[PDB]
Amino acid sequence: TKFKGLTVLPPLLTDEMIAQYT
Amino acid sequence: PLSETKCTLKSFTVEKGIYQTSNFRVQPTESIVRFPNITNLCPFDEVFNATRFASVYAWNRKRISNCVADYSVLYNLAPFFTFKCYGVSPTKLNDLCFTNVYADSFVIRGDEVRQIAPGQTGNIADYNYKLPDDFTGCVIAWNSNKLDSKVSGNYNYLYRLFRKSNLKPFERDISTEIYQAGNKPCNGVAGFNCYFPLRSYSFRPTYGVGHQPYRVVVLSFELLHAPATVCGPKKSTNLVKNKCVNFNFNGLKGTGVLTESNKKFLPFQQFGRDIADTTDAVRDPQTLEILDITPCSFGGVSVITPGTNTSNQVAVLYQGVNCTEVP
Amino acid sequence: FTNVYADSFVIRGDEVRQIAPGQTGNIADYNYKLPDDFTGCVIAWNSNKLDSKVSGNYNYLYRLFRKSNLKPFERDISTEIYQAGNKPCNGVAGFN
Amino acid sequence: AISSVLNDIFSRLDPPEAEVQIDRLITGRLQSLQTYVTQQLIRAAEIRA
Amino acid sequence: QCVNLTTRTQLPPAYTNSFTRGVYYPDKVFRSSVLHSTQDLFLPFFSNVTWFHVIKRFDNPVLPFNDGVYFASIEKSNIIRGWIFGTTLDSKTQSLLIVNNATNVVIKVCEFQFCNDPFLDMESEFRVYSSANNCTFEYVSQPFLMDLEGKQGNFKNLREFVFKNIDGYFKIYSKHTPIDLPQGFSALEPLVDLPIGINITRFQTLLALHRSSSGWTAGAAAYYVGYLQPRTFLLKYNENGTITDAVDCALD
Repeated sequence: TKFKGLTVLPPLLTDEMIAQYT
Repeated sequence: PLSETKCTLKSFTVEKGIYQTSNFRVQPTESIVRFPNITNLCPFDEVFNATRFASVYAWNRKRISNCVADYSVLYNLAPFFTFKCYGVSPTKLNDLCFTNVYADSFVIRGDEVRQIAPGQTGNIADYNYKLPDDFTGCVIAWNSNKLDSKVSGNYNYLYRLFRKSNLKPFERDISTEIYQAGNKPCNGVAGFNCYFPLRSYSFRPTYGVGHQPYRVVVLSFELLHAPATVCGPKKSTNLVKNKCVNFNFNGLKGTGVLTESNKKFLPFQQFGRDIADTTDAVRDPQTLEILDITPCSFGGVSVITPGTNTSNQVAVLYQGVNCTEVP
Repeated sequence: FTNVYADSFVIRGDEVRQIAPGQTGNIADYNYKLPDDFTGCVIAWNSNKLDSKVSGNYNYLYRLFRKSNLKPFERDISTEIYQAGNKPCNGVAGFN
Repeated sequence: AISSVLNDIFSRLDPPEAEVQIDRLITGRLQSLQTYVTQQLIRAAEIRA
Repeated sequence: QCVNLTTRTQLPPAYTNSFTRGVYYPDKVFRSSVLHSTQDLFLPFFSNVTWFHVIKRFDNPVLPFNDGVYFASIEKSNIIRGWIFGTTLDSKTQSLLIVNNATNVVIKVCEFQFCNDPFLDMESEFRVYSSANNCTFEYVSQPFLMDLEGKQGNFKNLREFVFKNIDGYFKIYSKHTPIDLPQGFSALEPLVDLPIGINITRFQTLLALHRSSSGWTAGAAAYYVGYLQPRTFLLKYNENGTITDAVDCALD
């Protein structure tokens, strides 16, 4: 398993591209 | 935005890569000032608008509590003879909430206008009524020549010249007793070493400057640790929805937008907060409505550029903001 | 220091406690103020054996009223009558 | 500080007294920011190994 | 007036236990679906509250105020007409009296002369107070309509009140729900806040009387008086902003 000035950076390598490495 | 990279990194040579510089923020334009209703007015007509009166020792206080008194139409009109007080401006009384308001009505002679002061001594203020040194209010005279006067004099009410001792403020002495200068008892009448303090009013509109009737109302203001039930009116502005504005409320100051809130509320509640103790919902003071407080639209600015020896071409990244929300 | 600006003015002893930065009063709003970054000292002397008078000295003057709060280090030379309402004063006192 | 709201300090207290109470709120939030960056560098070293 | 009846007698202090009840809103702030911790004077969980009864007996001891007042009553015909709030219980100082005639609740702080066992028939003053002078304070409430006649069926009136004085401020926390022990959990709501600013060291109760000295017959009711204590609760908020659960910080 709302924005006070704190942000979440997105990842570069997506989870679909992890499974194509898998 | 290529020069935004040089100011943050403090270098004139920008290496090839992605560099975060600043944050975009939509600036607020207008401002919303809110004040509640002027409903449940207070009876201030028993002093200013009243036909009858009393004498200088006979003065009856008017208890003003748990009501809204309107002084704001009197300061913009002002048919006032002389107002003089110390340290507190009478024009600044309209936006302040005062806990204990007392008001009276008494008519004085035209030579007694200087005898009404904070800290006043003499044969008038010490023997009848004077203002204390801790008094924070202000006094307004009003011309009695068109209403309260009478042809050739006023024989109905009288004033007292003398008293055996000095009288404190917040005192009402209705006693008819004769001042005794010597050791001879007066026995209620004038005589040897006895002066008769009771004198009739000289008040007529056709006489000179030194005696004229003047309606004098002393507004007694007291601020205690209890919250104030009496407030004066204040002019407010309109309500603007879905635009970035500054907030000016009675109990809140902030910056954001106003949207429709579906949350239920308490009838005794003005405002409420979240986890960060920042107010997300507020009640309008005039009418019953709940508005969701949301901050204005912001986002991070990332600058994608090559090196300064290669190209000046600027690619601008807006993180977290969709392309329709960029204007 | 480089230079100094001396401000010579006469204030009575009831109102003499209003000279400090960040006060509120008759002189401290509509007449004379000090900024928060102000650098200097305040020096006074009792003139009551010289400048006083039995009938009172009306030559020295002061101004009570102004439409808004005055900025510090500024002198008010204006002779303009304070107008509360829409009635024109025409140089003299009257209604509003 | 007395109040944690920066708007309540500036609209009530004097501006010589406001610069004490605001700068306690700036310094105490930077100590929570110094705590937050340092604990993420320890977890970056544990996720590196 | 000065003669005690058959219903005034020396009785033992039989006590009951409260578990869920006694939780009010500590502030006016709407909070939805979040956890909140605060410290105020609260009724403690797993405590001893002193149970009273009126049927050949009537219970009005003189109880000290200084631990706080938690009132709860299970009634039909609304027997309790108000309270007496005072200090030295005479005409030397000002005292607070709540008079409910079920039209407009009369709330006055004035100087009254108190007897030992005040009675209310309409209303009767005296035997509540003979004479009154020297007060500037008058207060009225919002008008309503209730029935003082007796009803059948189950117990339809549960009135749970918290009376406290913090720094000279008197607040009334009022909750009414349908229901000799209460069960269930509910959240109280505030009603009347008056900045009176007086010292109240002791308190009494009032009684309604019906008749078809000793000829008046009291009704049938049961209530209890609780005390407060500085403790910390955790409040469970729903999506509508009501308290469905309360967890004490230090009990177990």
